[PDB]
Amino acid sequence: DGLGAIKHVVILMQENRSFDHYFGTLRGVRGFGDRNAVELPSGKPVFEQPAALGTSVLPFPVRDAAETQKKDLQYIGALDHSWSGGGKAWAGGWMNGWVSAKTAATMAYYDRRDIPLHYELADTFTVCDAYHSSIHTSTSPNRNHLWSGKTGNEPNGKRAVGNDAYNEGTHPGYDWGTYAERLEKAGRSWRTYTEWENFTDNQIEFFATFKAVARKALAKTGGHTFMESFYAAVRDADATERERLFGLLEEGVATLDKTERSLFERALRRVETGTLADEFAKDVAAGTLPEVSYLVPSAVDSEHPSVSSPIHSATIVYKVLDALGKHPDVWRHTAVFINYDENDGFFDHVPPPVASPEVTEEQWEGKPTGLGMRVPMLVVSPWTIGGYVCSEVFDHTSVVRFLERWTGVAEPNISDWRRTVTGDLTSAFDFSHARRRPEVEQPGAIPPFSGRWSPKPPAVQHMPVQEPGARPARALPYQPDAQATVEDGAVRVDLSNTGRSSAHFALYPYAGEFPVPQHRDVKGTARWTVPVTGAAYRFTVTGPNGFRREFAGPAKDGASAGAEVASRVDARERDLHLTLRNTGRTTLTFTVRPLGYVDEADLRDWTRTVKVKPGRSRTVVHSAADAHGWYDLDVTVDGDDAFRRRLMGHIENGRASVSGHHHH
Amino acid sequence: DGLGAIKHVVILMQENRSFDHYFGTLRGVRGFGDRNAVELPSGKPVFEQPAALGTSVLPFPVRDAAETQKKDLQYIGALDHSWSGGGKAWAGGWMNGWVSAKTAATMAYYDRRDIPLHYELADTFTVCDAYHSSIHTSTSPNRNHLWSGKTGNEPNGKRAVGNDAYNEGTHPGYDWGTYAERLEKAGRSWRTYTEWENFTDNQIEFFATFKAVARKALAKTGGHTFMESFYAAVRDADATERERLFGLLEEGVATLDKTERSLFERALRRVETGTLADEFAKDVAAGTLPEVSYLVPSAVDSEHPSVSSPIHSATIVYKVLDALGKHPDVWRHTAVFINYDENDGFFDHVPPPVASPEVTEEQWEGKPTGLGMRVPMLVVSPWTIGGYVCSEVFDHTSVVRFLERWTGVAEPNISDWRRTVTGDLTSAFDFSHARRRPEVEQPGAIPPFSGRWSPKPPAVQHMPVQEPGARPARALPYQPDAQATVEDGAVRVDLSNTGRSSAHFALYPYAGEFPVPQHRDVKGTARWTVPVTGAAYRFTVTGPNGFRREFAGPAKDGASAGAEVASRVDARERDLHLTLRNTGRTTLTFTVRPLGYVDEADLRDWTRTVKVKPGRSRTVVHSAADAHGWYDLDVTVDGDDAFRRRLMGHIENGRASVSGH
Ligand SMILES: [Ca+2]
Ligand SMILES: [Ca+2]
Repeated sequence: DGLGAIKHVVILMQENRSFDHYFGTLRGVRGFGDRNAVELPSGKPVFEQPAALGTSVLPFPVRDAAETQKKDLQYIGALDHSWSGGGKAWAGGWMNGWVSAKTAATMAYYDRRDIPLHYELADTFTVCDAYHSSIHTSTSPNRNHLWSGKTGNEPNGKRAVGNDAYNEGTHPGYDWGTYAERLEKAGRSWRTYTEWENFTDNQIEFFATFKAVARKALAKTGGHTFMESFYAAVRDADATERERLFGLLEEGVATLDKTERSLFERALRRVETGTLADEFAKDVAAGTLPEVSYLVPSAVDSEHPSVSSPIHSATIVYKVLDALGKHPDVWRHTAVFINYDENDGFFDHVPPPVASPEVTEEQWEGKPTGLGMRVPMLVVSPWTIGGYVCSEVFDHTSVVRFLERWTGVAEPNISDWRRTVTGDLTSAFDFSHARRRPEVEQPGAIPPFSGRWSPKPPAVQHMPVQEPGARPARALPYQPDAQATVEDGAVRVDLSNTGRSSAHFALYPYAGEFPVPQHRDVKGTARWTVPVTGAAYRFTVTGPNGFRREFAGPAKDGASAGAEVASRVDARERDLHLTLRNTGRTTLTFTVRPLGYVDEADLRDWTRTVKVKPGRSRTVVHSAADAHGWYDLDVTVDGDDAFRRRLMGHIENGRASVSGHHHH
Repeated sequence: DGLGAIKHVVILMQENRSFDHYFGTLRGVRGFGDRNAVELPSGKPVFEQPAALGTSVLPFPVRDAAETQKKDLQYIGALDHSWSGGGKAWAGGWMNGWVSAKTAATMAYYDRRDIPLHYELADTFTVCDAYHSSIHTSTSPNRNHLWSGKTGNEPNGKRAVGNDAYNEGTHPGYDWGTYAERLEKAGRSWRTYTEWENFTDNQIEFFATFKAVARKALAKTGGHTFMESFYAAVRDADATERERLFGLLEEGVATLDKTERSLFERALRRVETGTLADEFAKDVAAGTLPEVSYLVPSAVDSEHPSVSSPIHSATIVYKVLDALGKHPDVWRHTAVFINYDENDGFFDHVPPPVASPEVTEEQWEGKPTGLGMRVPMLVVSPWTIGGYVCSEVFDHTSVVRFLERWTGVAEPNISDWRRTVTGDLTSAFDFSHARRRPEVEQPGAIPPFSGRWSPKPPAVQHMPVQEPGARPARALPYQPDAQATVEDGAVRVDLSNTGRSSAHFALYPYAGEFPVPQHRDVKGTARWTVPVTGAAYRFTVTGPNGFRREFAGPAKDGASAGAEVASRVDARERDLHLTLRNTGRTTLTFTVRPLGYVDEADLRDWTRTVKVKPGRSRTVVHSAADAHGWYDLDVTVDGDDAFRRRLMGHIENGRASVSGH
């Protein structure tokens, strides 16, 4: 598994940016050109968000709005990022409440001219475009997953879905335990790198073991009971009062027992402001970088839109990666994960994989606590060079799962559902070939601050154009399929997935089959019974990595109900075997037409018309090998516009491939 | 001119090794024993590189570090090789930021016990010890120079001093010409020999013309737009997938017109992994070797320290030269240039000739873009046999200039400064006397890979010893001299060079005269004005091939104010005429003492003590003819501790000579 090449993992979680907000226009990721986008109940594509008075907001660039409103694109402000606001944007799974819940600024986005370091990093290393924040809400519950594998309950017994822990004087801290405490018990080295100001982002500080450590360490300081209280005083003190404060701290630190002292040194001692990267660089140069490093930048360095900016973040990212590259022998054995805690209130078009209501562990007030919106995740390391995309579903607990595989130290906090639906991040890596280490360009000057502002859409709206082209793609642990069978009052949808990992299916009803979209996780086989209440059915099933099955047609013994399409994927050949069946009394004529991945001067050789008589079946084999596994097929019956079957997907063979963007 | 005997030029450029890193111990080249080594501001020699807090790091052998750290000497890793890291190491021209910029591993070197084939080729053919990489940075800007004569600008208008072009799915490619496109239009034949994996070293692929041909030829491959994208899928594919992939490729290749098709075949079609020398040998055997061959090995064969090794490189170099030797008809009309793209971050002690700030075409962000660190260059041919050293200043564009002089196809991309300061590599050859193909030892077995590692300097440091002896040396197109006259508040330095090529002079200040070293290119005469603000001055001027002039003395009113030295070189006698004059009011006794090139038993007969009364002058004639034109003289005045004039160099006479050891 080649994980023995890793000696250091460095985790750098920035704040409050959604995937499309930054990378919707990036070549070769699931972005503004996504051909697996879901259609809203209004029939419009998810990108066309309902606004007030029957209007719509499309994604629009921050740069133009900044010019229009005469403001700086670096300093847009924050939007609602609350548990309730998220449920409103999410709208029961229909993903059409974004403008109402978040304002129209939710659709604003940056592109490569705006954030060139961000784009160059994705082009050089590996970017994850199915990486979700852990829960659709604010910072603290998301950071809980990264540090401990879950967000549990508040002391009042309610689910921890807000920032209540930030009242550090009155909150007693969370009691379900952190991963770093297990690393400590197992003898593995770790350290938090964090400055005097750290924007309540060092989540370990809110856990009960560490509150007890801080209180004892601070006992002599005149009343401070948690570190942020003490460091607020340090930040405001003159030189003389700082020396006094730090001398009183060190007297308290000397009273800690061996375990408390170690936890204090690794989680709670902050470095002077401005020196996070220099402190990290010093450990790199000394050969003392630990096995696991948490980098927790200050507010202004955090990328959070209320206190920071993209260029502030790019600046600290550069200094961290530069500090690493200054010592090649540490660089050759270090993986760096760069992600975001949540999406703020910024729109993203991918409906997240959610826990269905039967998964009570991951429901709160009738809403899923499981996988929020996509955020950018970049994996920077000697083993991820190449500009690859990795489309395996991950969340913040996937970082903990990486550490489980690497160190052997388990995190029992991760829920069974979450562990089933997310991966362990090992698929982003390729341990087999060395390359030269890329040089990363240093960011430009930080513009002078000229106030926060909120972008408003242009008067003339335009769909953004994603940078054209495909991207090399990592192999995925999925092999999904779905077939329909119309059966007396309902359609029986047979879901299958022969991959080594469970795959998430979502069903979107467009003929009143259900009131909201249905979600299911499948390893092996599973069955949806979709009740057809009228004369027709029309719904769409999505899955990972562009997988799509569309279903339309007539109901009981009513019209052309004889038509049956079955399918089987063959991984070794990357062939789709379509069994076309006639369950009726008339001699149907099927047509199979490519909708994509076939050069237009060529479709007729790949379009197939086949005649099937009553009680019989013909098999047509579609080869996707020329398209490296990608297929997009339309199956219809002549003289009938009710019946349709669309089949889109990528057949996996265990080897790297390309993304789906060479559709046209 | 003898260039008529050449029918084939073969260019094999390996990766990321500095000259001293490989040949600092080689007999008879400018290496670790270099008597013209520059002194650092600390007063230490350049080999003693400052580390932390008044400590330093001498060159140290990889082989010993490998015993200490229990690693394999073949598999040391790469160091920093960026434009800004190079600037820090070069340190404005003072050459004392190496350890800070690159880590102490920058001083690690190999010798004959470790890399015997490299040394044997130097002993057998011709080695160039003033061959520099074109620019002090990474691979791509240097390979730009070999393939195109320059590194121009990125699309954003910044100077292309980095590897931006390797982001091939986004970067649009470079817009100035390649030299190969000029050979093409001129009807000359050329071919690049490269495998499915070529480590982003086939520089022609990053020029817009070839990005366009690649995109067109890949149009039916289902998503690929640059060749490396397609071949990555080929390398991962089984035999059945491979046949489909090559079928998809050939469908697009069939759509190329006559000219695009020739470009594709000559620059873009890669051969199977492991068969580079085989496909080269096939062309040699069939009589179809082109006029110009670019050999671009795979990553594992490139010698690059992050993917390869010296023995991996020695293995492929030997196979290439063996293919040529197997066909004497082809060998006898073939010149092979073996060089390196850059020095990685490995130390080399020779400060490069750099463009001065006046030469704004070779400046970017206040740093010179012009001549990086020395790298090994070996010239293997019927006309370079005999173990010669050539010390004429060259860079990667000097290979292009050789092609100019041979094909008549000019490369206008080469800047005027580069044409002035570097030669055309004909000086490395002796076309009058072809000699028989010598045999060279085949490299041994490649050790199993045991991991990259970083050599650390030993606890007890030792300056390395260069192999003893001198080598035959090519005649050089320089004849430099420099002399000084003390004036009120300044020392005036008259530079001269009577050779047919411009000679590069550098001035190193050790008394505050300037904040950094100064650099001048001189054909004819030129003059420096060295400000003297204090009681004394001390500075050194270097020039090509061991040329040195040290000047030190009091500013005014000391025991030697009127001490003045002039010099005149005569090439026909290889004589140095020293004129010693007294422009003061006290009588002076000069001593002229050889510091080298005189038999220790004979030192006294060649030491001159001469009295020079005020307002008069006397002439000493130093005969360098028995030292093959080499001289190293110390001129002092009895009773003055400050005053010194050192004169060292080699008098050229148009004939092959010997090196300075
Ligand atoms: Ca946040
Ligand atoms: Ca290189």
